[PDB]
Amino acid sequence: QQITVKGHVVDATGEPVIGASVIEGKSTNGTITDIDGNFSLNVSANSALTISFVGYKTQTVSVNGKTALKVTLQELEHHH
Amino acid sequence: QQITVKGHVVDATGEPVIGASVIEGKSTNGTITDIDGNFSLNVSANSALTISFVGYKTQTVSVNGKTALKVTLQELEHHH
Amino acid sequence: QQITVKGHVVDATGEPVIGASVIEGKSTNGTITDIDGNFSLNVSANSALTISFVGYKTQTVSVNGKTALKVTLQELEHHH
Ligand code: NI
Repeated sequence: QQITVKGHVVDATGEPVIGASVIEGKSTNGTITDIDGNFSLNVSANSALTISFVGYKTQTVSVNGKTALKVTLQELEHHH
Repeated sequence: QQITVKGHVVDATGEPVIGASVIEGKSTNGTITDIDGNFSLNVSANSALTISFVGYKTQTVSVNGKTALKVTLQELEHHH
Repeated sequence: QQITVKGHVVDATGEPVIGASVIEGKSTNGTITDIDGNFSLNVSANSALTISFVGYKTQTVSVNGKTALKVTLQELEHHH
């Protein structure tokens, strides 16, 4: 009923994003990336992940039945 | 030439948002929500209100000739 | 192969924005506005400038072969 997605989150230069939130859709099922930018989450194969971290644009990525995902976060384009 | 709109502003859990700005369109006619999430503003019946508060997505809501309005603010999806 | 664009950056009231970033597209070719809101940048005539400054919405403006440009920045509509 789920698959286990193992993912890697980087910035545009390919450096790991450490501590990014990775949540299944808008549910309470979520995790954080580790010291290497890696996460593991059990999700529906047809779901989408929301990835966020301070200083970056939040992104929604479709799982598309993939057990391995790479997410490249882009920096925010404003500050206060 | 106006109506008086009495409104209630909440977050997604239904708790009042206290101190939110409620402005007629982009004009200088504005107020703030009280301790109970309530506001009163005199506006054109055909106008729209802009509702904002720190930490939430600004929203525009059509008055649609209504003298009683509920606004549900959603949290921002980034931070810095 | 380039033109020199001389530009003036203001807020909605017409006051200079001092220290705004002015970058050719998403490249490393960039400058900042001076004490009078003015910048000079050498760019492709067919390019676009990205103008940003704390507290304002980032804007992209086409050069359109113009050697003189005015940019009016609008304030951000949220804060944290
Ligand atoms: Ni922000």
